[PDB]
Amino acid sequence: QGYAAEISARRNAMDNASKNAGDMINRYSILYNRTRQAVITNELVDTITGASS
Amino acid sequence: TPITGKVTAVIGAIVDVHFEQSELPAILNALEIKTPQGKLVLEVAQHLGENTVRTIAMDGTEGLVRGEKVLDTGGPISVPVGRETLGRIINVIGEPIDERGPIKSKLRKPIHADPPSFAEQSTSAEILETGIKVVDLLAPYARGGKIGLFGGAGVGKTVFIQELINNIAKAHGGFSVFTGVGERTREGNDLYREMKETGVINLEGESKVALVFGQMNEPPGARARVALTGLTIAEYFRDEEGQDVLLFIDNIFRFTQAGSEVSALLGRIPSAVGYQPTLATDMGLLQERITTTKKGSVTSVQAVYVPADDLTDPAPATTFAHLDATTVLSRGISELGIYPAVDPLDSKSRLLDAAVVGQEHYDVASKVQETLQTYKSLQDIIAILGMDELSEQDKLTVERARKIQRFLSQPFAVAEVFTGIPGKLVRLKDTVASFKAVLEGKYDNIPEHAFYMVGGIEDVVAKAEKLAA
Amino acid sequence: ANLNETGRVLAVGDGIARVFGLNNIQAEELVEFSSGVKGMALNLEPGQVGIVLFGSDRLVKEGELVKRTGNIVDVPVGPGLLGRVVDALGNPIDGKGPIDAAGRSRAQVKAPGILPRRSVHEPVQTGLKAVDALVPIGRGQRELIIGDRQTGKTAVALDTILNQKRWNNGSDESKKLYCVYVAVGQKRSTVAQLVQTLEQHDAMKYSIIVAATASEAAPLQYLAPFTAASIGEWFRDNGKHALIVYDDLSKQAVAYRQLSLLLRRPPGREAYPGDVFYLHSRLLERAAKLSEKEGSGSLTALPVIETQGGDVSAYIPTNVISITDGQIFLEAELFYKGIRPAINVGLSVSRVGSAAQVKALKQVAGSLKLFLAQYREVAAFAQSDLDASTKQTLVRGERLTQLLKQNQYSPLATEEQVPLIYAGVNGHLDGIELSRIGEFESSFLSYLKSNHNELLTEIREKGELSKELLASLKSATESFVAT
Amino acid sequence: NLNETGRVLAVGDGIARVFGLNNIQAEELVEFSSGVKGMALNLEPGQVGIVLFGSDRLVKEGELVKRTGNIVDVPVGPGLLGRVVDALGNPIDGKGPIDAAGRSRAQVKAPGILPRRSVHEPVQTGLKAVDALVPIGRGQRELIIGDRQTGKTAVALDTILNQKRWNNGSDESKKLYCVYVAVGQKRSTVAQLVQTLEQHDAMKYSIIVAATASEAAPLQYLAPFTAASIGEWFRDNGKHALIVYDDLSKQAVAYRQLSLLLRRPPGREAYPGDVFYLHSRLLERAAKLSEKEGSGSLTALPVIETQGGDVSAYIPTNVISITDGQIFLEAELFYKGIRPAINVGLSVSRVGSAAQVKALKQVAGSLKLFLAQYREVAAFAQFGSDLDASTKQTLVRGERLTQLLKQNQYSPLATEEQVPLIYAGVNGHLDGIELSRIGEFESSFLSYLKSNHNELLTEIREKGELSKELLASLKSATESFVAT
Ligand SMILES: Nc1ncnc2c1ncn2[C@@H]1O[C@H](COP(=O)(O)OP(=O)(O)NP(=O)(O)O)[C@@H](O)[C@H]1O
Ligand SMILES: Nc1ncnc2c1ncn2[C@@H]1O[C@H](COP(=O)(O)OP(=O)(O)NP(=O)(O)O)[C@@H](O)[C@H]1O
Ligand SMILES: Nc1ncnc2c1ncn2[C@@H]1O[C@H](COP(=O)(O)OP(=O)(O)NP(=O)(O)O)[C@@H](O)[C@H]1O
Ligand SMILES: [Mg+2]
Ligand SMILES: [Mg+2]
Ligand SMILES: [Mg+2]
Repeated sequence: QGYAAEISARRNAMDNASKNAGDMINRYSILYNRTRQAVITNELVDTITGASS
Repeated sequence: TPITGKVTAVIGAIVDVHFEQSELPAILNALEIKTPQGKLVLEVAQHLGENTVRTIAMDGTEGLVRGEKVLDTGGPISVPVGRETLGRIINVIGEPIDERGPIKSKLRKPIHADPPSFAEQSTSAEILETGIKVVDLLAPYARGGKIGLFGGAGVGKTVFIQELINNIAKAHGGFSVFTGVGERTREGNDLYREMKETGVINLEGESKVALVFGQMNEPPGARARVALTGLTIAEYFRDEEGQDVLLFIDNIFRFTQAGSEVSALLGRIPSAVGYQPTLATDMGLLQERITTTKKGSVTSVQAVYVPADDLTDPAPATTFAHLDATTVLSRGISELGIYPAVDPLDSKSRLLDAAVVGQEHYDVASKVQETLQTYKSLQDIIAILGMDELSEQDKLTVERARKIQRFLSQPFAVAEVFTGIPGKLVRLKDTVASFKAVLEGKYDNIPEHAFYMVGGIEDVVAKAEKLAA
Repeated sequence: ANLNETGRVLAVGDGIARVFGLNNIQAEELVEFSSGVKGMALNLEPGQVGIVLFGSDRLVKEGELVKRTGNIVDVPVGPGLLGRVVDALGNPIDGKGPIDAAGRSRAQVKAPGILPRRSVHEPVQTGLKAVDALVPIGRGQRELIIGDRQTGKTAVALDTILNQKRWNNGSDESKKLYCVYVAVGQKRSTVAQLVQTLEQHDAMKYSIIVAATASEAAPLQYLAPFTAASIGEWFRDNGKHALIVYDDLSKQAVAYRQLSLLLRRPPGREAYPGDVFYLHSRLLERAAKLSEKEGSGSLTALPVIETQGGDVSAYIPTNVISITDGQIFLEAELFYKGIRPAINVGLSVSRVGSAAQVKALKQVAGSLKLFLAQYREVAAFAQSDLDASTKQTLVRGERLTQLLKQNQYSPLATEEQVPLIYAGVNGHLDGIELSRIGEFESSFLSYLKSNHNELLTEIREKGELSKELLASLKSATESFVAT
Repeated sequence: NLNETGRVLAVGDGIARVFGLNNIQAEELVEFSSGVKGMALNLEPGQVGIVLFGSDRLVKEGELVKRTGNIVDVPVGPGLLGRVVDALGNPIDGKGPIDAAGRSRAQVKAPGILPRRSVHEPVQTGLKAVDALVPIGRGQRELIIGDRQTGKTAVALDTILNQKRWNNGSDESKKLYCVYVAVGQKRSTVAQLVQTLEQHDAMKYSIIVAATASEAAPLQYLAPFTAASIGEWFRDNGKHALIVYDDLSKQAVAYRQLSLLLRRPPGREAYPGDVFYLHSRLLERAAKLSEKEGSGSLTALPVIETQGGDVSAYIPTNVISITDGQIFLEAELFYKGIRPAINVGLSVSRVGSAAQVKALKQVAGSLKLFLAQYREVAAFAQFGSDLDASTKQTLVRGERLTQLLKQNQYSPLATEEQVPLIYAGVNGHLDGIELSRIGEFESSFLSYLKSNHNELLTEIREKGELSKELLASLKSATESFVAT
C-alpha cells in the first residue's frame, strides 16, 4: 500500500515539476530572444560606429 | 561696453555662435539672446576655431534665426546663494519660479566650481538612523555621506526619498536643498505643498529648505545643468555658513541622460550604448562636489533611475563608486508586495562594520544575510520541485528566511494611501533586537503574514494574536 | 530670386531635403515646397538648411523652390474641431470641409510649471468595473495603458470615451469631458471603423480624431501626439476638461527612431536615439490639472504602449512607466482565458487617482485592491491541501473575478457599480454557481431599476453613502438571492 | 618660429588641436599659456592633437602653447615613502615638496628575457586562504577580480598591512615597500584608506598615487604608469615593492575617453584597438630581476571589476591572460559567510608552491584539490542522499576546512600562526568539533601555543620548514588541546 501511495505521489509530484519546469522554460525563452536580439544590435552599433569615421 | 557675436548654426539644443573679433568668450560662460518672451541663455561648451563657439542652450531654440545677435555675459551661469534662497523655487539659471518676486541675495556664485581637494576631505563614521528597518539593520546610512537609491521605473525611489525627507529633514536643524532633475513637474508641485503643510517651508516665517527644479519638461541643456544650480546653493551653506547640509536629488540619472542627448550634436564619437565618451568625468565633476569637507558636512540622498531594469548600464554602473551607501530597490521584490522593495543582499554600506555598529548588530545582520542567501541559492529548486525536496535543515532556513523577508517590509507614512495602514518608524536598537530573536528560533511557531508590514517585534505578536480570532 | 524668404533644393533623400538659402528662416519653422508638400526646418547651418519632409521624398526634387511660412510647426485649435477628423498638421480628412478654428497653437508648447498646477480631485469615470474600482483616473492625471498586442488596450480607452455620453449631454460645463483620440501608425481601415463606432454611439460630437496612419511619412507620425496635445490643451487652458488617448506611443517612438537613424543620430539601447525619453516626457507633461488662478482646466492622458511577450522591462515601456502616474497593465494570459478587461491587479496602479475617485466606490471597494493582489497569489500555491480557511477566500476570489468581467461598449454609471461591488465584497455571491454570475448582474440591475430606484438616485447625486443608505442596500441584495 | 610653440586652433572636452609645434616629440609634455599642462598624442600633418591634464575652461582659440622638450616623467626615490601624490607625482597631501632621488619617464620598457630570475620568494599576505591556496611571489602579478563590493581592495589592503612584520626590522631584502594606485575612485574614499594605513602604522612604507574621479581622463590613464616607475626604483635598486592598481577597469575607461575625443576610430565596445597593450605593457613591468641586476622585484596586484559575474567580458578577458593567476571573489560566497569571498575552484597562482613557505606547503598537502573533492561531494548531497564512511568523512572535514579559512578584515595572520591551524584542519583534528565553535578554536588554540608551546612557533618563524621532530611535536600539542 505504501508503494502504491508513493508511485501515485511521485506521479503528481513530477506532474507539477513538469508544469513549473515548462512554465519557467517559457519565461527563459522570452529572455533568450531579447538577449539574442540585443547581441545583434550591439555588434551592429560597434560596426556602425567604426565605419562612421 | 560689452562683446557681441552672431548665431551661425542651430541644431536642437546646440547653437554655434561666431564672434567678430579678438575676444571669444571662455568655455562655460553664459551668453544671452533677446526674445519677445525674455532671454534665451546659452552656455559655451567648446571652441570650434575660426572665431566660432559651440553652445548648449538652456531653453527651447524654436524661432532662432541665423545671424541673430548674441551677448557675452562675461561669466558662467550664476545663482542666488545664502539664506535668501530658503522657501523659494529656483530655475536652472537662478530665476525664481514661484511668482514671489526677486530672490534678493547678497552674492551670486557660478554653478561650475572645482571639487574640494584631497587635503580638504573629512572622513568619519557616524550612523544616521533612518527609522527604516532594512537600511538601519543591513545597510546603514552615514552622516555627511552620500546615499544612492537605485531603481527601475515605478519601484519606489521617490516614495523612499519622500519618507526620508519626512523622517529626517523636519527635525534636522540644518538647511536642506532638494533638486528635482528630469522628474515629474507634478511631483515638484506635490512636494512644494508638503513643505508648507509640514512647516519645513513657511511662506511668512523661517524656512528650512531651498528648492531647485529642472523637470522632464525642460530641454537637455536645462536638465544637464540643474543639478549644479542646486549643488552651488548647498555648497554655500556647507562652506560659508558651516552648515550640515541635507542635499536631496531626484533623479540624478537624468543628468547623465541629458548629457547624452546633446553629445552627438557636440560632434563626439559615441561610446558604448550610445553614451557620451565623457560619462565618467562629467559624473566626477558633479559627484565629487557633493561632499563633506572640513568646513561643514553634506549628507546627500540621490535617486538613481536604472534604465530597462539593467543595473549594468553604463549610467547607474558608473554611479556606484560615488556612494557611501547604496540601497537597491528591485522590481522582483516590489511585485511580491514587499515594501520598501529593498534588495537586502545587493544594498550596501560602508558602515556595516563591527566597530561602528557594534559586534551584536553586525552579527545579527550577517546571520540575516546568510539566511536570505540560502533561500536565494535555492529559489530554483524551490520553484521547480517545491519545498518537499529540501533537507529538513534547509526547510527550516527557508521558512525563517521567508519571515525575515516580510519583517523587512515597513508601512511608510508617505505611502499611507497604498498600504491603508498608518506608517511606522522603527528604532535601530528595536530593529536589531527583533531580528536577533527571530534568528534564535523563538518565533517559528508563528504565521508568516504576521511579520508582513508591521513595526518592531511587539507588533508581530500583536498581529499574530489578532489574526488568531 | 529672394534667398531670405526662399530657397533652392540642393539635395533630397532619406526624408531630408537640403536647401540653400532661406536666410531669414526660424528653427522649427514650417516650409512649403514647389509640389505642395510641407516640411520643417530642423537644422540651420552656414550654407544650407536641413528640412524634414512631411510627405514622400518623391515630391521634392533638386532645384525646386522652397517657401517660408514664418510659422513654427503649429495647428488649428478650438471648439470647432469637435466632430472632425484631421491629420497631424490639422488637415481635414473626414471630407467635411474647412476646419473652424479659434486660433493656432504651436505643436511644441512648454508644460505648466510647478505653480500653475493643483492636485487631482475630480474623477474620470471610465465606466469599467475593473478600472474604476481598482485603478481610478483623476482629471489632469496621466495613466498608461500597457500590455501585449491584441489585449483590449484600445477597448479601455474607447469605453472611456464612450462613457462620457452621460455628462456631455447636460448643461453642466465643469463636468463635461471632451475627447481627443490620437491614432499613430494604425491601419487606415481600423481608424475609419473606430470612427464608425464613435458615431454609432453618438460620441463623435464631443471627440476629435487626429490620425497619422501606418503608411504616412514617419515625421507626421512623430508629430501627431504633439499637435493633438495642442488641441486637447485649448480645453484645459479655457476652463473645461479634455481627455487625450495616444494609441499608441510605441509606434510613435518607432517612427521617431526612423528619422533619427536616417539623420545619422547615434543609436543607443535597441537602436533608439538618446532623446527618445525626452520625446515622450515633454508630451505627457502637458497633461495637467490647473490651479484656481488658471481656470482649473484639465488635460488627462491615456498613452497606450505595446509590450513584446509581456516584457515590461523593455527600454520604451519602462521609459513611459517612468513618466506616467501609473499604468493599467493588461495580461495576455487573462485575455485569452476570457477575463476581460484583462487587468493584472498586482502590476496595475494609479498613483494619484484615489484622492480623485468618487467616495461612493471608495467605501464599497474596501481593500478590494490589496485583496485581489493576494487571492491571485494563494491561488497558484493551491495547485498540497484542500484547506478550510483559505478555501472560502478562494470562492470569494473567484466570485470577485467573474464579477469583474465586463462587455465592450457596455460602460456603467457609478450608481450601477456600487451595489455590484457591495454584493461581492460582503459575500452575497458565495452561494451562487460560477456560471451564473453574469446573469445575476442585469437581473440584479432589473431589480434595482424597477423597485429600489430610490437608492440608485441617491448615489448619483451625493457621491457618497450615509450609514442609513448602507443599511438600505444591505436589505435589498439579500432578498434577491433567494429568488 | 612655430617649432617650439604652437597656437590653439580649437578646444573642447579636454582636447586641444594645436597649429605649429613642428619639433615636438610624440608623447611630449606641453604647457599652455594659461597654465594647464597637456600631452601631445597626435602628430598629424596639419596640426597636433593634445590632451590636457587639467580643466579646459581656461584654454581659448589662438592661445599659445609651449614645448617642454620632455616626454612625461615623474619624481622617484625613497623620499616618496609615506606620502600621497597625483598622477604626475605632485604632492597632494599638503605636506610640502617631494624629495626626489631622480626621474623616471612614465613609459618604460619591461625587463626583457635576460635580466630575470624565476620567482621564489613569498609575499606573505597574512590571509589564510591566499597564502595557502593562491600564494604570491616577489615579481609575480596576481589579479584580484570580482563584482563591486566583494572585498577586492580588502585583499590588497590586508597584504599591505601585513608587511608590518618585516618593515620594522633592519633587514632590507625581507622588506616589502607598498605602492597603491587609486584610479577613478572618489577622493573621500582614498582619504578614508590612508586614514586606515596611518592607524595601523603602515603609511610610512606606502606611497599613494591617486588620480580620482573628477580628474582629467589623461591623468587617470597615466597614473598607473607613473606609479609603476615609482615602484621600479625599489626593484631597480635591490629592494622590493608591491604595487596595487585599483582599478584597471576604470583606467581603460579613461583611456577610451582620450581616444574617442582625439577621434581615434574605436574598436570593440568603443575601446581603442590596443586596449590590451595598454595593460599588457604595464603589468610586464612587474618582475623579479636577475642577480647581475641586484635581485630587486616589483609585484603587481591589479584589480578588475566585472558586471554581474561576467568574467567573460572584454577587459576582464584581457587582464586574465596577462597576469600569473587570479583571486576570484564572489558575492554569493560573501553572503554565505565565506570571507575573503575567494572562489577556490577558479582561483590559481601559477607561480605555485615556488613562492610559498615550505612549512605552509607541507601542511597544505593536497588542500586545494581536497576542497575540489569536497565541493564535488557536497554537490551529490543536494540529491537528499545518505552517504557512507568515505563520503560522510570527507564532507565533514571540508565543511570545517572552509570555516577555518574564513577571516576577519584588517587581521592578517603570521605563518607560524597559520601553519598550526591548517595542520589541525587537514590532519583530522577538527573533524569532531561543532562548526559554530571553529572561530573560538582559532584564538584559543593560538593563545594556547603562544604560552605553552612558544618554542614551536619560534622554530617555524625562523626555520620556515617542518622537520619530522616538529611534526611529532605539533601532532601531540594539538591532540592535547582537543580535550581543552
Ligand atoms: N513604501 C511603499 N509602500 C507601498 N507601495 C509603494 C511604496 N513606495 C512605492 N510604492 C508603489 O510604487 C508606486 C510608485 O513609486 P515611486 O516612489 O513613484 O517610485 P519611482 O521609482 O520614483 N517612480 P518612477 O519615477 O516612475 O521610476 C507608488 O504609486 C506605489 O504604488
Ligand atoms: N471586454 C471585452 N470582451 C470581449 N472582447 C473584447 C473586450 N474588449 C476588447 N475585445 C476585443 O478583443 C480584440 C482585441 O482588443 P483591442 O481592444 O483591439 O486591444 P488592442 O490591445 O488595441 N489590440 P491591437 O490594437 O491590435 O494591438 C478586439 O477585437 C476587441 O473588440
Ligand atoms: N574579511 C572580511 N570580513 C568581513 N567583511 C569584509 C572582509 N573584507 C571586506 N569586508 C567588507 O566588505 C565590504 C567591501 O569590501 P571592499 O574591500 O570595499 O571591496 P571592493 O571590491 O573595494 N568594493 P568596491 O571598491 O566598491 O568595488 C566592506 O564593507 C568591507 O569592510
Ligand atoms: Mg519617481
Ligand atoms: Mg489598439
Ligand atoms: Mg575597491
